[PDB]
Amino acid sequence: QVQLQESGGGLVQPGGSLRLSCAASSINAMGWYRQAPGKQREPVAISSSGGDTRYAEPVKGRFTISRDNAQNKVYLQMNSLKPEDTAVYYCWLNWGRTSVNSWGQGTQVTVSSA
Amino acid sequence: QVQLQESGGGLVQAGSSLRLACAATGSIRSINNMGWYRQAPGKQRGMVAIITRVGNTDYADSVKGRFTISRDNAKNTVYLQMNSLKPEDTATYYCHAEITEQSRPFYLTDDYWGQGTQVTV
Amino acid sequence: TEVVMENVTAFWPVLKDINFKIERGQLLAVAGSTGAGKTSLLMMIMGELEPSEGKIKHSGRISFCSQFSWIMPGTIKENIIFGVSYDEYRYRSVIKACQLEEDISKFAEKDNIVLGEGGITLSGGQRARISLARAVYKDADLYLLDSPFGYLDVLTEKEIFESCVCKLMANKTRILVTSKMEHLKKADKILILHEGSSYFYGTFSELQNL
Ligand SMILES: Nc1ncnc2c1ncn2[C@@H]1O[C@H](COP(=O)(O)OP(=O)(O)OP(=O)(O)O)[C@@H](O)[C@H]1O
Repeated sequence: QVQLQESGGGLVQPGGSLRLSCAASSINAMGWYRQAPGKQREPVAISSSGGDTRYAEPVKGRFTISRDNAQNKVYLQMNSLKPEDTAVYYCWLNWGRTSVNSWGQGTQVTVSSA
Repeated sequence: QVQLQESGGGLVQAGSSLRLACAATGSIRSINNMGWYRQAPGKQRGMVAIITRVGNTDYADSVKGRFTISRDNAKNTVYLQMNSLKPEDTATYYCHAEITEQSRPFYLTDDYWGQGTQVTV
Repeated sequence: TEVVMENVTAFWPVLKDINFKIERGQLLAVAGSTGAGKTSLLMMIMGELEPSEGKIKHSGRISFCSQFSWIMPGTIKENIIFGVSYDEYRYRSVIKACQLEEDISKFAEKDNIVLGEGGITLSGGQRARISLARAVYKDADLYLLDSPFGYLDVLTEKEIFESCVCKLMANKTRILVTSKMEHLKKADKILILHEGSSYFYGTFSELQNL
């Protein structure tokens, strides 16, 4: 029974920012995935057991992931947004001894000049 | 005065089942992990299945779905229910247990092997 | 010294009066029973759990290997190198050492096989090798391994421990959670706990003298 709640979705101008929020016993890892139209799910950022923050090559030096173990919350600071980042963002959580994969519904983020 | 003892091995035809057993006798404070291994004639030793103290069961791909494992924490005996035997299953089956002697004062285990019971299919 | 601990007591008592001084590249063997405090001692070093009494002073970055193997939705290569720079030779060295070559080769897509939902689920022992691979890859100053061989066969771990903890990471500082006498026989320092309290601390010579 994961129950993942995503927030902070939107439409932004290229060079803009959005913050993403996700809210969820013993958690293995908690991060974000993205699925562009036509493409398959690709990992964006992940936070591990000791706070080891791992990022995607195209997103490195642009986004930040900050977790809250005290509230089971996770935050994606999407800065310097390019239109390539236009996809639906899925919050993920790995939990239990048996490594269960729980996925959020997904928040749409669109980077456009419009 | 710590021995691992095999049972159940021998000669069977293809498509039939077998039940192996392995008991640890002696001064045993606690045993952690137990496992069943096989060494084919000429091949290197390989695991078949392993059982933790709690009873988590990892198996080799070559046996999944057919062979089942079990352990009794009161008798210190690990079993290998070898159903639907293949001629390719023919090897010398050995037994392993991480054993803390009562003699030992710290709760730290030691690797123990069995005699190795021949299984021919 | 890369990691230190003096007069440490923890509450989530879970750890009572912890004392150790590990030098650079030394292997420390944290032993104990189920519930001794080993999985929580590493949380103290990682900063996940803050102490009540005492101080913890460590230098460099930390690489953790969870007791409970966890697979990240993606490829085998992605499970090992995500977020870290792909060094062709650092990668190959970890595969051979963590005994994943055969396991990888037996696949149609090899290290590119997808492990998510609607893909290939890996065994309890393949998950354990991919997780330890993920750890030994990540260039860190301190390596924290929490019962990495818990779901692995004794022949395989023999091959991992000696070619990974004792060869690949031989100049890196390590902390191994293990009961195995065969492993404590190799450590530079040994720490043993029971309900928090450090029942033992020192060389293997001091232990083998009991
Ligand atoms: N995530 C957690 N939150 C709160 N308390 C915890 C947590 N994990 C462990 N504990 C507490 O710590 C105690 C166990 O200590 P710990 O898990 O450090 O032992 P361990 O040495 O890792 O044992 P094992 O061999 O089972 O891994 C438990 O009784 C539990 O109350």
